[PDB]
Amino acid sequence: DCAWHLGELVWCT
Amino acid sequence: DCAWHLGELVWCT
Amino acid sequence: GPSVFLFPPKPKDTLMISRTPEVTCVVVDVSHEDPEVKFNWYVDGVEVHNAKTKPREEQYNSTYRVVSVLTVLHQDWLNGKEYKCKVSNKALPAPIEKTISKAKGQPREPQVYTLPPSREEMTKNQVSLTCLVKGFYPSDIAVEWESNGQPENNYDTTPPVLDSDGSFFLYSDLTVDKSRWQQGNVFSCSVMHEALHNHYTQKSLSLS
Amino acid sequence: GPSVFLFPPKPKDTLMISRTPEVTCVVVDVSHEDPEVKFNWYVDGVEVHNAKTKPREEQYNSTYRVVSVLTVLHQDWLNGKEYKCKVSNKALPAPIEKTISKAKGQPREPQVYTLPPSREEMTKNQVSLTCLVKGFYPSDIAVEWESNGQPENNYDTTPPVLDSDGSFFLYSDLTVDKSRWQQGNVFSCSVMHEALHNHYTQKSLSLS
Repeated sequence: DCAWHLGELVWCT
Repeated sequence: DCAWHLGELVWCT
Repeated sequence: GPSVFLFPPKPKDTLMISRTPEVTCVVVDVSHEDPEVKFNWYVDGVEVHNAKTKPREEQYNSTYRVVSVLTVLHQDWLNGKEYKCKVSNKALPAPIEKTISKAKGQPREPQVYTLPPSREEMTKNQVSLTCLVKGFYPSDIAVEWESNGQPENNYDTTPPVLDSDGSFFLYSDLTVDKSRWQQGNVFSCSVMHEALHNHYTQKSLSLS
Repeated sequence: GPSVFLFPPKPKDTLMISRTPEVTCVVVDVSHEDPEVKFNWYVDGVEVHNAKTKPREEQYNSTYRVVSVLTVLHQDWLNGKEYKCKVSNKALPAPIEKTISKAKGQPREPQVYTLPPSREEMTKNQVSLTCLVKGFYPSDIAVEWESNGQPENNYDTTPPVLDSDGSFFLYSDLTVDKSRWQQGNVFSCSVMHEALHNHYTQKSLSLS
């Protein structure tokens, strides 16, 4: 799963 | 002597 | 359950004798059912009574926020006196105690340097001016910008970064219209730090 | 004489895999007479060669500013690798060495709490929303605000304050028009910290 900030990729696990 | 910041008193010695 | 924050006073407030510094004790997640919060204040273990009690305010989940603000004396804080907020609430196993004071250690004064706009910066409609600060301790500092005795608010300052020798550093960027710079107006970054003579110094820069 | 700053990368840059973090080595007060500056970079004592060399720029007193920027890998920084800039100039007795790396210590995740406008706050044309953050380590953190997948830039965040247990805390205030809050729009403070799952969490608040 991935975190997104304002349509921009933060980080994945 | 005193220091002033934008017409406001900072500190005196 | 109920959660406590104890905030130190703004560095500008403690360094400017005309301002009134204050420590703020914030309690959040106070239940509707057990809403009473009792604050006790202590300056170096000695209880004081002048604290102000703000009225509660609604929060998310049938909770309240409650705040209590205590005025401190400039010299007390600067001398390293310890401030304690004791929070008591019926839903609390024991009372909660938070402790704040100025960092201990030999005060070191900041070294300030200014950076005029680069050649590229000068092609834009808005130029940025930079102020580099290092060597200071403790990390408590205030950086603001002025021109012609008027505040300049279009700036951003980085949090102080710990240096390997124990002191701190940062930078600050002010953005102004190029026309104002072209005109010849002087711009200054004003630095307030405990270890400065009279807590104040200023570097300036203008078009060459 | 010539003075050196080594800045760490923006916390947002190191925590967002789509951004490119960089350490910046700034040399100021480089004389017109001896203007050449030679940069050497080392990652954990091992020299690297990909650093970018910006052209010099005019400064105050017949001086130049010279800058050199090195891209770092997210995981290198996060793993605690030490970055070193070595600055050599003819006017320097010896070369100057600066060392930066992420603080060592057990990462602790931030606890975030939001504060809706007070009763008084609601009488103004502009209301402020607050986001309280505590318990985090190291102090490197990014706090921004959004509504409806769009950035909200009218905010101010305090530098992290050292807590007595070794962790850090801060608060952030966003100011928005009251009409936007009245309308029902959700507002969020987004917190990016190394010790968060996927480096990201978000608290929201809207009119009740």
